[PDB]
Amino acid sequence: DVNFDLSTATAKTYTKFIEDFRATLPFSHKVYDIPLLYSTISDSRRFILLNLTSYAYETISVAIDVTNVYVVAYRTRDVSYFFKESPPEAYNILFKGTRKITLPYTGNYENLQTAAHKIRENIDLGLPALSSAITTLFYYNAQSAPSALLVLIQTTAEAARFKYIERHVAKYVATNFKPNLAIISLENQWSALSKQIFLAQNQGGKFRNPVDLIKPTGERFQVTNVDSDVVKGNIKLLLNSRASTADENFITTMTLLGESVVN
Repeated sequence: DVNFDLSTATAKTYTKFIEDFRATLPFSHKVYDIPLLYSTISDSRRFILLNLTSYAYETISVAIDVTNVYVVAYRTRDVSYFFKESPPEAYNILFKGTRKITLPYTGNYENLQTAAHKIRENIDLGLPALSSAITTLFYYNAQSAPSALLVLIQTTAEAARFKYIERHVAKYVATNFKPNLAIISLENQWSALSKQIFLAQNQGGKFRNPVDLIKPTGERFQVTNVDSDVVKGNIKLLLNSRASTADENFITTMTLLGESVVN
């Protein structure tokens, strides 16, 4: 579990939150000396909660998946709501007693994109913007609600995914500024680059499949090796998305404590 107070949010504090955040969830292995999540972790530990405090000294709880680190749902006051097609398993571990409401929307950006009729490029961002997120959820506004939590995903879930996103979000501690196409392409590419990062181990620093993303400047560039700025101290925890071997459903599901056969 991790806690972040917006009322006392600060650039240095934002850094501590992301470092503690990557340390909060387990680690399947170490890639380039950095944390990472296997295909799936323990369900009891898969769901972690974040205690966030609005600049109004109000406190809410956010539940996210340890692997991709995306908010499945969140709890406000005594009511917690989640999307569909995946988050419902939340009924099992997340909220236990508080009210429960799942919006007809699925835990997908396209579903929220249609309801909000907006794009991340047109959504405001910045520490203070987070106040709008925590603040809006307390005043759950059908239209903003979707855009409110989305800001939280970009400021909390995405911030932990990359230190680069954390830097741009941490730079704003009072004003509000809309994101940039750099995070958009970078967000989708991160997944392809992250799995390739594990591959970078046997490529000496090259990717078998080159990666095309967008530099924070606002232009599109091609990255094919660790020499790129993204692989530098910009990548902390990575998504292993490793489970193809899980096809045999044995190296997994057959872990059978039998290992350590002795006794």
